[PDB]
Amino acid sequence: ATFEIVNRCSYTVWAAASKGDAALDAGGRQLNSGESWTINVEPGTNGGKIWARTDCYFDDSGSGICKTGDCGGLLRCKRFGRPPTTLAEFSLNQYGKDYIDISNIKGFNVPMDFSPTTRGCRGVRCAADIVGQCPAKLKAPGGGCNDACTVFQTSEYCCTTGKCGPTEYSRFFKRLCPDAFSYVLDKPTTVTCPGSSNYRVTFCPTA
Repeated sequence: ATFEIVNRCSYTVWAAASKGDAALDAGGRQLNSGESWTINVEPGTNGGKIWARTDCYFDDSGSGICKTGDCGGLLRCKRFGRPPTTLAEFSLNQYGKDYIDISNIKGFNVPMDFSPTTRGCRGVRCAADIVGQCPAKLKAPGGGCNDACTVFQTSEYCCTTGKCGPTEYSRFFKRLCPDAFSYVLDKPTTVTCPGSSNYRVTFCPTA
């Protein structure tokens, strides 16, 4: 499957793509404002994620740091990124269908649209100004709006036992972005697409 990753933000981002134990395609790349990078993701990929990283520095070997979304200091991510990270999440070719969502469970750094470029389903978007509106206790000094699990490390926020409810913090993310997951047991906002759809992830889709 192809995923065109487009940076419509006014700032550079370093796109990242991983399934947690491996890179997807090259795993990461710089995208200056306006650039587009198309990756290929193997059919059947389960638990894939794409995200933006901000304010990164890499040396000539691809090693460095980002303030949001760092994946073990690599340009080419093999592993998921450090919160806060708005997440485009997908599982492809799962019993004949693809499944996509956006999640704020690991916080928010950059606004996002995640849409099919092929027939048969709708996109999802979280493009509100969550960083600007972030509750004071969730603001990341490093940049972005942390989720409450990251900040407070409680069973309730992290849904450790599987029985957690919404919270004042999850409700903030849900108010700003109804169409993204705000906590682990949120009412799902997953979209079912035809198996082997192709997609576009756009950072800063609006404004």
